[PDB]
Order: sequence, then structure tokens, then C-alpha cells
Amino acid sequence: ESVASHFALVTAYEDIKKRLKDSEKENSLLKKRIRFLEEKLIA
Amino acid sequence: ESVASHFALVTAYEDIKKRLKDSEKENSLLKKRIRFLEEKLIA
Amino acid sequence: CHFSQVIFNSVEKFYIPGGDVTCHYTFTQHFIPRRKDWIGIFRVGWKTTREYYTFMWVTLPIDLNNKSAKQQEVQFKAYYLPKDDEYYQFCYVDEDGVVRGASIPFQFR
Amino acid sequence: HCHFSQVIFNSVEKFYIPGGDVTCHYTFTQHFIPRRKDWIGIFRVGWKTTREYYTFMWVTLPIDLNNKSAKQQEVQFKAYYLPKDDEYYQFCYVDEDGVVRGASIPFQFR
Repeated sequence: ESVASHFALVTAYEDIKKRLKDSEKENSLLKKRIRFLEEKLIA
Repeated sequence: ESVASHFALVTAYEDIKKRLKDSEKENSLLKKRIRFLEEKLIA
Repeated sequence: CHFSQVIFNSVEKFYIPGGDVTCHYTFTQHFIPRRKDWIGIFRVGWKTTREYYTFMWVTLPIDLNNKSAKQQEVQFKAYYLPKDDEYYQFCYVDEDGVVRGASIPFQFR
Repeated sequence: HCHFSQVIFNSVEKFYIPGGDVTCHYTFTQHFIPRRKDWIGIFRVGWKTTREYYTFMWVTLPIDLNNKSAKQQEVQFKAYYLPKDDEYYQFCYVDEDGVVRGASIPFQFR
């Protein structure tokens, strides 16, 4: 009946959802960088 | 109750985990594109 | 497996705030929905079925033997939806309070 | 939920090199009394009971249990015992009564 296991999984879920948000932010920046490079190289 | 509660959180975590995996794979493909383009601005 | 008698499908990662939300689900071959079954929108990490942000009574099927009628839907009105950035999921809770299914999570953005 | 945060894991990494030893750094909170057969387990995220540990180490105790400044300790997991798959794991501190007193963010051996 202990909720320790649930607490442990919340701790993990909280961090993975933060890593997901950061990974998506970085992917958005990588797409911007690609677009800049393609404008420079492909006219 | 705490069992359904834990199960429902596992369900959430497993999908956010999969999303992070998909996000890292896109991250890795975006960097491969950047590296390909940056090579075109070394030669 | 008792928590998988209701299967959600076509669950989006994001639901447009201000838009009514269609929730899609199916029943396993044995399961029979009852009039006071409901589907709640729960914040991920909820600890009891009391904690739903909002809910809808299950849509009662008009014939639950057709193969061309397994898909079920229930609609959540936009004005009852979360307006923060937390992750939510659908849970089906039957008359007796047993959770019969839990969805992958989504946000309202 | 301060009962499951009586031990805090410090500086946990997202990735530990496969095949290497892993140092786990933890801090006892002010009033927490560690016992000799407390342990730190490595658990796959999503575990239901403490018996699912992948491996474990008995707690490293401070020799001065009353000193509030000696509360930071560490334990070393040898590579031989560690996972080498892509699963998510976390550290959990389990006391002698089987209560989880702390849980870390997850990491992979990658």
C-alpha cells in the first residue's frame, strides 16, 4: 500500500519530461541552423 | 487504487520515454545534416 | 490487465486550447460499459480517481456487437479543459470505481 | 512527500559509460538516522517493489553519525554488477524496514 514506488516514478517521469522539452528545444535550434546553412549554400 | 495509479503513471512514463527516444533520433539526424552542410563550407 | 479493458487510440500529443476534445477508445471483447462509467482527464501522477480535472459520462453504445461499430468517442467541452502546461491523460473509471484504461499523456497547447 | 526524500542523491549523471564503475553520491538529511543494512539499489524505472533491484550496495555510513556536516557519502558500484542495456535506471535508498528514503533522476548505461 506504500506510495514510495509511485514517488520514485514521479521523480523519474519529471526528469524525463524535462529532458524531452530540452531535446525538442535543441532540435528547433538545429532546424534553424540548417535553414541558415541552406540559404547560404542553396540559392 | 494505488495499483491503477502506478499503472497509469507507467503508461504515461513509457510514452514520454518513447517520445524522448524519437527526439534524440531526430536530434542525431539533424546534426548529421548540419555536418553534411558544414562540409560543403570546408571544400 | 484489469486496467486495460478499455483501450484509447489516436491520442494526440497536443490538444488546441479552446477546442472541444474528442476522446477515441475501444472495448476489449468482454467489457461492457455501464451508465455511470466515466472517462476523466487526469494530471499524470494522480494518486486517486477523485483527482480528475474533469470528466464525461461514457457514451452509451447503441449496439455493441457490430464489427463496424467498435470505435467509441466521448467529447470534452473546451471550457472544462486544463489551461496550464501539465501533462494529462484519459482514464476510464467504471461504476465501481475500477480504472479500466489509462491513455498515453498529452498537453493543451 | 518528505518521507521519501530523507536521502538526496547528488550529481547523478544522465549517462554512465558501459563497462565502467559508477560512484553514487548521496546526502542524508539533517535528522535521518542511517542503519548498517540500509542499501542503495539500482532499479529500472517503473519498479513496483524494492525486490526488483538490479544490483545494490550496502550504505556507506559516516563514522560520526551525529555530525551534521558528515552527511555526504558515496558508494561504488562495480562494473561487473551493472546493466549494459539501454533501459532507464535510478538509484533508490532503501532502509532496513524496506522503506524507500530517496530516489534519483534516471540514467542509462550508454
